[PDB]
Amino acid sequence: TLLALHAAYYVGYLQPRTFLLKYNENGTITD
Amino acid sequence: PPAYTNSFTRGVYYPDKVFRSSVLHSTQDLFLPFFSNVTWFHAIHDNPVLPFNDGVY
Amino acid sequence: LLFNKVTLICAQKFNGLTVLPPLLTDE
Amino acid sequence: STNLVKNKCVNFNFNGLTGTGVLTESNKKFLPFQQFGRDIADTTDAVRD
Ligand SMILES: *[C@@H]1O[C@H](CO)[C@@H](O)[C@H](O)[C@H]1NC(C)=O
Ligand SMILES: *[C@@H]1O[C@H](CO)[C@@H](O)[C@H](O)[C@H]1NC(C)=O
Repeated sequence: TLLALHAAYYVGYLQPRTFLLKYNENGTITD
Repeated sequence: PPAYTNSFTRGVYYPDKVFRSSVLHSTQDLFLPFFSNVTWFHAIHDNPVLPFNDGVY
Repeated sequence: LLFNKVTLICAQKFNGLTVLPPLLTDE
Repeated sequence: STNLVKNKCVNFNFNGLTGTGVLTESNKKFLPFQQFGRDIADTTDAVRD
């Protein structure tokens, strides 16, 4: 990465979990 | 002092580009855990270099 | 009340799983 | 690309999306990034041209 040093941001982790999605009428995930 | 915080229920994306209506569909893929900890990055000046690994939210 | 309770109707008719209508209609 | 017909049982192939059936008009508002459609039984139901 590159930074302009003479700033707050967050970073998570992804891995192969599983979800139970909930689609809506307009194809929108509500949960 | 790593200021970990509760990731809440964020990080959910559309797994696929197909429209679905009123369906509770299951899927397993590279995902962000719920109610987990996300590592905040400070603002000083320490210039860490991070691997990508399987996936990064 | 029964009909409004119980609720799929045609989602399982698109693959050849034809549903013969009852000889006796609902009415 | 071939011509477009409706209300006629036709073999159709939309960018690899195969299937044979009759194509009608529907009002199911797709999202701009949403391309195809399914149902509870994972049956191709609504398709964007
Ligand atoms: C879908 O979008 C329309 C706007 O065209 C809106 O009126 C409708 O409420 C939306 N559907 C839902 C379930 O919110
Ligand atoms: C997550 O961060 C909190 C600080 O808000 C801490 O109390 C907890 O032990 C951390 N959990 C893990 C698994 O790192």
